[PDB]
Amino acid sequence: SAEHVLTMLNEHEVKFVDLRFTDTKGKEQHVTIPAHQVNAEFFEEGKMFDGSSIGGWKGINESDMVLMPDASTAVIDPFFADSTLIIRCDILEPGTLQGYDRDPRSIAKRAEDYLRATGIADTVLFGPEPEFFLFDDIRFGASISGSHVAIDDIEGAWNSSTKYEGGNKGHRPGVKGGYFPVPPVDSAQDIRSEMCLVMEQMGLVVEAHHHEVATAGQNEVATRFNTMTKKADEIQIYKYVVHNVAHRFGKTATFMPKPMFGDNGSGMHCHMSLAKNGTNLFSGDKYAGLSEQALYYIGGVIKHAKAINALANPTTNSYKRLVPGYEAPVMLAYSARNRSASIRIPVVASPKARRIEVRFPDPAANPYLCFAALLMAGLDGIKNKIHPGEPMDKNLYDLPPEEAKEIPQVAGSLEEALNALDLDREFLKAGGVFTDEAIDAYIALRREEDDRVRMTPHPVEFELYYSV
Amino acid sequence: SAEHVLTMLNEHEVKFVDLRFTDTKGKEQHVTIPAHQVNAEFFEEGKMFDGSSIGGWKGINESDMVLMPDASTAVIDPFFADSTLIIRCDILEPGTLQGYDRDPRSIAKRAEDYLRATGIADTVLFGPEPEFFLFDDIRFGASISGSHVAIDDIEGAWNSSTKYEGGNKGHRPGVKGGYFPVPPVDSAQDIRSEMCLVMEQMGLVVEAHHHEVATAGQNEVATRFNTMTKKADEIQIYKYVVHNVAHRFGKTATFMPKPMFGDNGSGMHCHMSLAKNGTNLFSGDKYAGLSEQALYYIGGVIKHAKAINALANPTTNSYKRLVPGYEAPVMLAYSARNRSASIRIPVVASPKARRIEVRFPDPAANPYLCFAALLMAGLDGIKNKIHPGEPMDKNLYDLPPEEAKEIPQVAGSLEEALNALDLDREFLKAGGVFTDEAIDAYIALRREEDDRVRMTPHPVEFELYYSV
Amino acid sequence: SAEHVLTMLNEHEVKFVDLRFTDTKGKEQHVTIPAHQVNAEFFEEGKMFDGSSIGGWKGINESDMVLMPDASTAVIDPFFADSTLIIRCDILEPGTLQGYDRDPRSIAKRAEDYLRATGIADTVLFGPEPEFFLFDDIRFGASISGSHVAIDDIEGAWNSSTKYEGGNKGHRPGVKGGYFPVPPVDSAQDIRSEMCLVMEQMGLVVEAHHHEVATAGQNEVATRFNTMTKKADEIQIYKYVVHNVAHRFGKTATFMPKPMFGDNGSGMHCHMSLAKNGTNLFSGDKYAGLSEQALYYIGGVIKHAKAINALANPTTNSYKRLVPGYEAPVMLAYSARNRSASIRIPVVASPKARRIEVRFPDPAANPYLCFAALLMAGLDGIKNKIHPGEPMDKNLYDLPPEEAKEIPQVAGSLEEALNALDLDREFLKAGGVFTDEAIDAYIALRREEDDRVRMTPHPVEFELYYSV
Ligand SMILES: [Mn+2]
Ligand SMILES: [Mn+2]
Ligand SMILES: [Mn+2]
Ligand SMILES: [Mn+2]
Ligand SMILES: [Mn+2]
Ligand SMILES: [Mn+2]
Repeated sequence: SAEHVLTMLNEHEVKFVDLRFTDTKGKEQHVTIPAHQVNAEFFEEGKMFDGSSIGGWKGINESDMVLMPDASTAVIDPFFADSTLIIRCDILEPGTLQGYDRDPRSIAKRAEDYLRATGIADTVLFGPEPEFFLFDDIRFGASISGSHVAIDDIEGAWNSSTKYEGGNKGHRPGVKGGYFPVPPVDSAQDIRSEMCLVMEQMGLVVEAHHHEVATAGQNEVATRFNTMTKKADEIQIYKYVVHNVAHRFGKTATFMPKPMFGDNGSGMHCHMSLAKNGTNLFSGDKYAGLSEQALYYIGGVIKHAKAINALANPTTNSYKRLVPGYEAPVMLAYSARNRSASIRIPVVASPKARRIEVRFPDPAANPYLCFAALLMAGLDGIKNKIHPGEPMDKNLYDLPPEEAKEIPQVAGSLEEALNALDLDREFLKAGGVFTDEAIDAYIALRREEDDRVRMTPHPVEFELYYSV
Repeated sequence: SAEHVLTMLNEHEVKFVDLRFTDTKGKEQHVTIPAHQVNAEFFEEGKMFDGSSIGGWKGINESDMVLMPDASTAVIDPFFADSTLIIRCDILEPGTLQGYDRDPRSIAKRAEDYLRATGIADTVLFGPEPEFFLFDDIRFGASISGSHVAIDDIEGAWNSSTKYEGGNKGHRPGVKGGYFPVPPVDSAQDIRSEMCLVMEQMGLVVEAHHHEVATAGQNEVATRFNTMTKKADEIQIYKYVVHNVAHRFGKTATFMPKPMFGDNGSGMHCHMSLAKNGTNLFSGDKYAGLSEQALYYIGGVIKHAKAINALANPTTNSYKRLVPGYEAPVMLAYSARNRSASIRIPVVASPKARRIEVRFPDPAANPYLCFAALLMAGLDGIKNKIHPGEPMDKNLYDLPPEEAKEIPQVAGSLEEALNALDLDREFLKAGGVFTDEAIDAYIALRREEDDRVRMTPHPVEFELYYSV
Repeated sequence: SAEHVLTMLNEHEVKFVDLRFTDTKGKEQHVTIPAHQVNAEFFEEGKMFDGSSIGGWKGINESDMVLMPDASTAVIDPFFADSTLIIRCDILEPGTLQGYDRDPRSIAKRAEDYLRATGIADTVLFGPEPEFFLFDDIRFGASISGSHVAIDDIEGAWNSSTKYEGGNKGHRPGVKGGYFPVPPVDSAQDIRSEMCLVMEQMGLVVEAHHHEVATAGQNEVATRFNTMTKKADEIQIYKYVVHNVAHRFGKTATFMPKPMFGDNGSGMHCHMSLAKNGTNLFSGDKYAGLSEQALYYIGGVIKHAKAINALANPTTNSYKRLVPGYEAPVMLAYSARNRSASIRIPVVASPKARRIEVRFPDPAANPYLCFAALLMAGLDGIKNKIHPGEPMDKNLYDLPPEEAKEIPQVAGSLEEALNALDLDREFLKAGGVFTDEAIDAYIALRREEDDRVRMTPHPVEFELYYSV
């Protein structure tokens, strides 16, 4: 409670309260309040600001539900003490609820709590596995006359030839080969190790950290599962902390899905399962443990896969990863292997923890929308029948056409994905977790970027198309 | 009191007494006195210097009413201790009052206290919201042969492509998109956070701080309302502190209204309302809460809007912001939304705090003249009837002409504004708060600049006009 | 004739036909035709292209009246022979006349020939005196982050200190002091001398050339008077030739009115008078020779001075010259001296050549519109009475106000000028020489620039307004 927060305020001295607070149709935002100003009223009626990022015609002020005054903590990082204390959207206003043209954290719950009003179960766990890139210099720009971008970080093969002064020292990981190889070679740990400490400090639980697979600083930190609304918001920290230590160390950290080509572009796998009492109705018999229930879920996703990836796969870049691999998970099936397969029902053991890993989502989504939409579907499957059918176990590769061609795809390609969502509306819209707007506005946004991207001619195009 | 100041002097040791003291037809000034020299006499008869900035023919020495020996405090910043202790203009001389060709702080009060002698009420509150820019390097010059200016600060999009050495690190806010996004991206807080601490240290009350919306370091710090004379003079500190920490941090801070084009040029919104006993006669029923009274005010402004913006909208730059937007508040109406609308009657709640936000004024005015003139009018409306009519609620945009054309404008453009004031004299002149001179001198000044500006040919003109 | 042109074609071999042809609401344009393609049909039905520069909604092709197939000549400059052969606008189309949203050369004549249908006289002579600047390097640009421009040319004082290698050699003209001083000091002649040769080669008649008064390459070449339509179009060459030799020599030539500040920005004085048979009804008795007739003219201008300078004084820069001088001709009176006075009735001798010099117009106008509008007015004065009153002979300077203040001004300042024209319509509109459109479109254009100019903040503004 506040009574509490209240102490904490003195527990630590603190002044100011901020970093991470609102968070856009896109991601993260803050405002800073002098230490005083906090006080119940504050806790009970909020504070309010207005529009900007989704909003039309004048003055729609929005209450800032100083909230989840639980989701409150001392941010390491800022200078002088201060309780980073999220806010539950802007609630609305006098009605007091869905922030204008969103309230991502809201939608979260509508979803969440809505779930609860079905009975399909009682609690939904989400355990996302977001990877990120840690490089040294990131320069880029674009303009009438040209366009470009360059990435560098001691590591990333490329750099060997590179001259230094303390000079080369040459231990580094070559293209898809950043594979937990011990140090000299490992840009470093201390950055990860460190990120954990703070991650936990901030309040998440770390499960292991390590180097992913990419020539130039692909790093992954894992974090114990939660409840959509919580976990989603944990991603929000998970991120803030990375960005920051990373930067505090000397690097830039980036959750882009495909910074470079011919390497590995981080992706956010999401593991999930709902439970009733202390029973995860995702379990049972029938295929890899699991159960009827689950299957409708496996159903749900697969059904609106496209609309979802419009939600959990934005900015164009998203899809430069979601390029047909074999490695790359673009198939809409489930397996326990035979990847390529976008739904993995990991082995299990204790039914106690039987789940679903839908990997395709990329570190770029508001865990809020994404999770929501994941769930939202999952259960409309769980809901009206809907049935997986069989798992893959027969990797992609089949007389390419040979209906392997026929085979359902992960909606590779924004515009496309954007579309789906325009049509799928429904299963989202259901419960209230998702207004037409919300949906609209959302689309409407991603739309612009999609444009800026295609109107701007690409370096490669010259490569191939120039001298014609 | 002095008796007091007197202690404080020993309370702290201190030597010297200065920083911020007089303040021009334009803004801020000081002189330093060895610690001794202070002593009653001093408190009672002042100290005096002379002319320079407004003054004609020899020797008009002016008493320096060592005053508001309340408005006294230890300046952090200067080296060795010293009580920055304003001065109430130069009083005059033997008459002892309106400093030659001004006494901005005086005018303030004439106004203020004059207000009091009407009965329209007892106390006028002003709560300005001044925004400012925080950049790294500011180079410019002009001369027969050429002219120019360049601005830079890690942030401001432009800089991505830019090479560094610790190198890029690329998190920064792109054009109208400095929107409280959390750190990596936020040049930084510590500068704001910090500014608050000192702001309060200096004696103001902070209400929240944050990043405004502009590619390259638009920062805003908010401060609790006051009494014209006090608040006005608080702006005087609000400024000194910004300028200084900002500089002490490594940046230049600038209250110019439109440093760059296609971004956001800070503006000083001013919220106001007068009260009688502990009753703000600005309240009631009839439109958005409010009351008859208020309306005449809404009247007053609107009436002499032009003359006012001549006062609260100088240096040419002022108007490069006051360019017809839709966003930009150049309409002379009131709304509670439908911005574009230069008078916003914010929602309210407790009639306890019902007000008027007239946004158009820019961080560039002597809060003194500005506030004064704001008020001065406000009540001549409040005074002889004068009536708003209806609010907007129908944003600008109407068959441009379609009398939307007809519609009253915020006097966009200095010369113009200058003019108004030449004619409006009156409502200012009334009470004594404003001599012909004052007015004259004032005009007369802004005049020159306006000239230097138009005689000097502009980079763009070459753009477009050169090859003809 | 064509029959002719026809020879000329063989007289010289030539292939191609082009340089200078159409010419915008602004100034000059061409298209190149293979030598063949010319042939009567061509001469009789033209060639046609379409829109771009003034044009709305699709496809309005415009005939190109291969015309004034008189106004035809071998362009020195282009590579391979070619008959630069103007075109009489695009005529229209099937109607065949006023080019879409103009036909500047057309308007010219409507005017001209319209004149003829009044009887006020038979022929109007125009003898403009356009000055231009000849510099070495011209760099400038503007953009979110900054703006600027730099000018240089051995000459322009500034350069003395400048180091060279063949090194300094120091003879050059210091600020308002480029005054026919003999060579070492005179950037050079050969550029002028040369320009003459070609000017005549192109077909104009040179009367004398020399250095005007400005530190850095102000050059003037004079050319014998003509008929609006002819002379106007002569300016069109006068220009092309300058631009070109100038460039061919090693310099950039610029007809901007005020490239630099505190120097002299070229201006196009225009001398005029109409005649009946071989009698210039501008003569007589009554003031400085002259005659009733003239006076109504002197009237006409003075009457719509503002609207005219909107026509013969564009791009903003225009007015940085038309800044109140005493030297500077912004007064609306006539004198034979007492300059400051925008209308000079030069001494005379032979009534044979008695005229009117209205100096204010600047090298920047389509001689077409300008001349037209000059005339167009001139005679609406000549027309319905309208009367000068007395000449100045009492330079500006009179208790500034002392109604010297009262005194009619040269409409200094675009927006303003723009306006006038919006209202003055009439006297233009009269005859058909000027459609509402034409007028509209015109305005509408200058409008944009005027904007780009004021929205973009100015180097100086930082000078003065920054540290506030
Ligand atoms: Mn991984
Ligand atoms: Mn995984
Ligand atoms: Mn603001
Ligand atoms: Mn405001
Ligand atoms: Mn001359
Ligand atoms: Mn002349």
